[PDB]
Amino acid sequence: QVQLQQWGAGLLKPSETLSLTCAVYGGSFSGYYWSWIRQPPGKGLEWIGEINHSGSTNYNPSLKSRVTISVDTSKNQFSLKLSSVTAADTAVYYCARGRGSSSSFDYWGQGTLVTVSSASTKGPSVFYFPEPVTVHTFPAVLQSSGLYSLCNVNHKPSNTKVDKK
Amino acid sequence: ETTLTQSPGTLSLSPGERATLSCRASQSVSSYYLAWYQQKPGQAPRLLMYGASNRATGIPDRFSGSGSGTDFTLTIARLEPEDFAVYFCQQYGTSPQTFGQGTNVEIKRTVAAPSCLLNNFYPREAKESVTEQDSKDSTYSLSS
Amino acid sequence: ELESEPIAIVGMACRLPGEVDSPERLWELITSGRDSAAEVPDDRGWHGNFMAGAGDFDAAFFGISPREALAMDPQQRQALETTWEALESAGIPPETLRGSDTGVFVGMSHQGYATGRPRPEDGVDGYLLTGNTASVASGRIAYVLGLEGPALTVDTACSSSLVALHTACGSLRDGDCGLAVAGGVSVMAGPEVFTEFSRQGALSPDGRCKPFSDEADGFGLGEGSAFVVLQRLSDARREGRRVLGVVAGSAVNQDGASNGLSAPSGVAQQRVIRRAWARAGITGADVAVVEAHGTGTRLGDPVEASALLATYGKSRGSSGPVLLGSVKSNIGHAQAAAGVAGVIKVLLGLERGVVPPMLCRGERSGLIDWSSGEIELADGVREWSPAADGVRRAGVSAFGVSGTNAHVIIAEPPEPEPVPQPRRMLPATGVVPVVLSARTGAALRAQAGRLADHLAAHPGIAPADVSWTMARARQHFEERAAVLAADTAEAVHRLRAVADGAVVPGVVTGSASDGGSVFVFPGQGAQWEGMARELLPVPVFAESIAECDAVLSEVAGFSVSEVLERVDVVQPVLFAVMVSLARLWRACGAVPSAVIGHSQGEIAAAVVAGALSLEDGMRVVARRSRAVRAVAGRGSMLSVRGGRSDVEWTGRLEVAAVNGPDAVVVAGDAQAAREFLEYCEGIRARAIPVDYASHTAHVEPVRDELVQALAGITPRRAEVPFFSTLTGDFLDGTELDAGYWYRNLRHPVEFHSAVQALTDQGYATFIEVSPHPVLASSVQETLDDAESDAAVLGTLERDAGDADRFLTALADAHTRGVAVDWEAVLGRAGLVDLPGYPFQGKRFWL
Amino acid sequence: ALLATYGKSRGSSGPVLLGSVKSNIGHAQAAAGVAGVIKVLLGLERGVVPPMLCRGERSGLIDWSSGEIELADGVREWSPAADGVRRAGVSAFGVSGTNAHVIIAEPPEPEPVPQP
Repeated sequence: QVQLQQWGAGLLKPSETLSLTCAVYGGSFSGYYWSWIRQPPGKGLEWIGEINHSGSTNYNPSLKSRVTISVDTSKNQFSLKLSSVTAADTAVYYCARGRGSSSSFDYWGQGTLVTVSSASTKGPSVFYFPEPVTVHTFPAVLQSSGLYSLCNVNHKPSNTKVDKK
Repeated sequence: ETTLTQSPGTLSLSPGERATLSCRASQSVSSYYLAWYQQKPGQAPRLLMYGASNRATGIPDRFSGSGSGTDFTLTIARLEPEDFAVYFCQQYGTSPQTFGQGTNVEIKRTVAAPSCLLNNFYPREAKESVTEQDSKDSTYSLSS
Repeated sequence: ELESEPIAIVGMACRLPGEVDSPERLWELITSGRDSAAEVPDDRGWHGNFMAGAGDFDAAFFGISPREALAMDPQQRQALETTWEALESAGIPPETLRGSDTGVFVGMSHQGYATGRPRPEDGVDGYLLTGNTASVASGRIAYVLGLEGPALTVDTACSSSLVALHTACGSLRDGDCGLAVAGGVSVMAGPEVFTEFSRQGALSPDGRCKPFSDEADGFGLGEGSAFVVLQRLSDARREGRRVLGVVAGSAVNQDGASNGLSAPSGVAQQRVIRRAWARAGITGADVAVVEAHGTGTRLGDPVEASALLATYGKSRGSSGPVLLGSVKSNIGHAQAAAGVAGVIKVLLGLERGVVPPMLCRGERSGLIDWSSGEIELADGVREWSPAADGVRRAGVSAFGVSGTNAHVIIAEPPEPEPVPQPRRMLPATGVVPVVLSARTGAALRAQAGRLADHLAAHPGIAPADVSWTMARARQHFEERAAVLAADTAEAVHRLRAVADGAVVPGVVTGSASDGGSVFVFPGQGAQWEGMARELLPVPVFAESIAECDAVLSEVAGFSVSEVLERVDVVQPVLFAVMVSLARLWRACGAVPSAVIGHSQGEIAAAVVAGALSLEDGMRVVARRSRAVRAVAGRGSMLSVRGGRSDVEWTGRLEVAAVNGPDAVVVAGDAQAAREFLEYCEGIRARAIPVDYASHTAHVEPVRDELVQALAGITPRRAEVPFFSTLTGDFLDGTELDAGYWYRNLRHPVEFHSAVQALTDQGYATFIEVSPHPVLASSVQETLDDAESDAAVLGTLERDAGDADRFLTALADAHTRGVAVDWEAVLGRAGLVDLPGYPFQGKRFWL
Repeated sequence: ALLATYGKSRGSSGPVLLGSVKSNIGHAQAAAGVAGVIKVLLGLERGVVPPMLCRGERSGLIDWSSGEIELADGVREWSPAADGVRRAGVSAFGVSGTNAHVIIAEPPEPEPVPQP
C-alpha cells in the first residue's frame, strides 16, 4: 500500500530555517508530485510547493523567496526548507501525494506542528512553554508575554509536576 | 491568487439530515480542477471529491459533488455520525493552488444553558477558551 | 452606481487609399510620408485618392449570390468586409456574436452607384433597391452576422463616422447594446460628388490635402472604410479584451447659420471641443495630440486653427505645445470614413507610444496666428507627453459640410487588473499548435501564406501568442490545416508548406465534418514499456491513473507498475491507460458520440460510456484476465493478412476476430497454429505472443466461474451510446452483465462488421484511444472499401507517449472537426495582430 | 408578439386595444412611426382611444382565443392604469430589420404656480 511519514524540528526561533522531511512507503515516488501544504491554526490550508522524482520544482510565489524542496531518489524521501521564519509560519505542515502537478491530494502525512516563537522553555505556575502541558480542560491560549495559560499538572518540556489540589 | 469562499460558516444539523456545502470562487475555474476534503480534528485532510464531481475511491456514495464556474457544491445525502467534521474546497486550475477557509458541520441539539466558566452550553454562540463539542452531550464550555 | 462609463475601443479595421488595407499598413503610409493622390480610375466611368480594391468582394464568403453582389453598392460591401476585419482585430470569432445585443452604426452617404438603367443581362432586378438603400448598409451587417442590437445608417457628411461613434457610445452607456461596431464607408462610384466640388472650386488640382500649409489650395477627395468595435470598459476588462484606446468623451453640434450651408464657424468648433472635454472631465492641457478635420482649404484651415488656438492653445500650462496633424494629408478626404480614419491614426500612435506624424508640405499657413507658439505641426514622429495624470490623450475632429460637427477625446487604455491565469493542460514542450481555417482550399492556402509572411516580417512575436490567437480569436471554417512548431522560424517553413501544397512533417490538412466522433478502444497489443509516463504531470490523466491504482490492488494487488508483461497484468494496465486517455480527450473537449471496443476494449468503452463504474470495469477486466491465465499452455492466436471467407482443416483452429477487409485473427491449438504458420511461409501471417486461444472453445472451461466472479457488478444506463461488437448494434448499458462479459470472451469479434455499420450511420471521425495505433490501419482500410471520407486518428504511439504526441492528436482531431477546447488546452495567452481572413474577392461594378 | 407581451398577465385591466393608422393613411414609410405617435397623442387629448378602419373579419391566422387583444373598432374609453396614468405603445418595424417600440404616456399634472 502507500503511507507517508514526516519528521522535523517543531520548535524554532525567528529568523531560523524550518527543515522537515517526508518518507514515502510502498508508493511509486516516480510519477507523482510530492508536496508540502501548511495550515495556520484553525485556518484554511495553503499550498507551499511540490517536487517530482526528477527534481522539477514548483513553489507558491507567496513564499518562493524563502522556500526550497528537494528529493533523494535512492532514499525515497523529500524535504522542505523554509528560511527566515516568523510567527506567521506557525502552522501544521503536511506532506502529501499529488496526482499530477498542482493537483488533488489523496495520501497525506500525519502532520508536523511547527511553532515559531522566541521563548525559552519556562514551566507552569498552578493556582508554560512549550505547550504540551497535561492535567473540561480548556485549550491553552497565548498571552502577550509569550507563555501559554490554561490536579496532576505535568509540563514535560520543563520536568515540572505541581500535582497540587 | 484565486479566492475560495465557503458557505455557510458553520452549518449545524443532526444525523440523517441532508447537508449542502457550497463554495464560491473569485473567478471561473474549469470543473476538472476542483476538489473537496474532509478533516476530522487533529488529523490530516481526506480527499472526498476530485474534478468537482468524481468520488474518490473508498468514499461512501452519499457524498455528492456538483457545480460549475465560480459556484461549486458538496452534498451529503444522509449525515452519519463520522461525517460531522470540517470540509474544505480546493481549486487547482489557477497557478496558485488555493483552498477554502472551511465549513464546520456540527451537531444540532436542543438549546441548553451556560450554567468565569460557561459550563456545558448550546449554541456555542456567546458574548477566552471554549471546549470542543462534547461526545455525549454535544455542548460547549467557554472560559474568559 | 451609474455615470458615463468609459467606452473601450477593442478592435479596428480600415481600407484606405494608398494601398492601405489594415491599421498597420496605414502606419507605414504615415511614417513614409507618401501620399495617395492619383488619377481617377477608368474602370469606374468617371485626380483624387482611391481605394485599391473598391469593387472587389468575397461574395461567396457571406453567402451572397453574384447577381446580388453586382447590385450591392460597393460601400455596402466594404462595410461588410471591414466589419468582419474589425471583429477579428478585437479577437472575436464572429459566430459567437450570433444572437447578441451587438449593435451596428454605419456613417455613409450616397455616391452615385447604380444610377443608369439596369442592363437586363446583368439581371439585377429585385436586388438593386436593397443593394443601394442607406438603411441596408447597416441592416445587412446585422442580418449576415445575426446581430440584434440597433442597426442604423446615419448621414452627416464628413463627420458621419464620428457621429456614428458618438451614437454607439450612448447606445452602450444606455444599455441598448453590449457591443457595437461603429464607423463609416465611402466609395466614389459616380462622379457627382467630385463634379460639385470642382464647380465650387473646392478641390486642389493636386488631389492632395495640404492641411495648415501655405500651399493649401483646396481639398482632395478620397474614400475608404474605417470601423472600430466599442464595448463598455467594464465588460471589456471582465472579458479580458485587448483595449486599444478609450473614447473618454465626445460631442456633436451644428454650425447653425453660417455664411453658406457649407461655411464653417470657429465658435461652433470651439463649443464642440469644450463639450467633449466636459464629458471627459479634462482640459486642453491634458491632450498632447489633436488629429484635426484638416482638409487643406485656404479659408477653412485658419477657421479650424483659430478654434484650436482658442481652446487647445490657451492654458497649455505645464503641457508643452499641442501637436497638430491630419491623416487627410496622406490619404485625402475619406468623406464618411474621414473621422474614424483619424481615430485609427491616433490609436496606432498610442500603440507605439509616439505621436503619429503628418505630411507637412511647404511652410505654415500665413493666415494662421502661430504667434503664441502653442500649436506645433506634427512634422515627424514625436514624444507623446502624458498628461499630469500620466494618461496620454488625443482629440479628433470632423466638421461636415452640412454643418454638423464632432470632436472625440481618445485616451490610452487603463492598466488591466492582473488576473490569475488558467493552467495549460499538457506539459510545456516548446512546441505550440497553430491552426488555420478558411471557406475554400485556395483561401486556406492564402491564409497560410499571409501568416508566414507576417511572421517573417515580424519576428520575436511569441509563438504562444500566435497559437492562442489563431485558435481562440478566429473562427474555424470548413477547410482546415494545422502546423506544429517549436519556434517562429519552423512556423514560417511549415506554413509555407501549407501554402504551396507540400507534404512535410508537423503539417496536417483536412475538412471539418458534421458527423460524430466514435471512440475506438482496442486492447490487443497497444502496450509498450514506459507508456504514457510523460502524461503523469497532467492532473486529468494522473488522477485517473491513481484511482485505477486504488481499485486494482483491492482486486488484484497491482498498480502503476510502469515506474521502470503477462495477460492478467497487461490487460488491467491497458484498461487503465485507455480510460485515462479517454478522460484526457474529454477534458480537452473531444466528446464521443459513441464508444466501440475490441474484446477487452469493450470494458474500457463501457467505463468511458458510463455503463460500468471504474470499479466494476476494473473488476471485470481483472477477473476476466485472471481467468484467461487459467487456460494458458495450449492455445495460441495468429494474424493473417488476407480477408476472411478465403481463410474460412477444422476442429483445432477457427476465426476469432475479423479486423478489416484484409486482416483476420485465427485461433485454436498451439501446435496446430505453427502448422498453419509455416504452411504460409510459402501469406504474411504472424503469431501473437499468447499461451492460449480466446474467442474459441478453449474458454468454456472458465465459464460459470467467471460469470460468478462478476455477479456483483451493476450495469447502468450509459451516458454515451455504446455500440456492441457482439450484438452488432446499440445496446442499453444495463445489458452488460457477467453473461455479456463471458459471451464477449467466447464469441468471435466482428470488428470489421461494426466499423462498417458506424460508417453506414454517418460517423465522421474515429479516434483510437490507445497508447499505440492498433486498429487504426484496419479501420482506415474499411473506410476505403466503403469509399468513405471519415477520418481515423491515433492518440499515443510507441516512442511517442509524450505530450507532444497528444498535442499532435489534438491538432488533427481539430483539423477533422473534433471540438478541441483550445482554452482548456493552450490555457489563455494574449491576442497578437495577425492578418485577417483572406477574402477571395472578385470585382463587381455595375 | 403582442399576445406574448401585452396579452399575458393583464389581470382585470381588460383587453389591450389594438390598431394601426396605416388603415386610414397607408404606410408613410419613414414617418409611419411619428404618424402613429401623433395618432395616440390626438387620442390622449380627448381622453379616448383613437379608432382604426377595421375591414371585414379578424384574421383567421391569429389566436384571438384568450380575448386579451381587441381591435380598436370605433372610439373607446382609454382606461388609465392603476398608477392612474394613461399609456400607449407604438411600434415601427423596419424592412432592414430594425425595430422600435415607444411607450407614450399622458403628461404629468403641472405643479401650479402664481400667475403674472
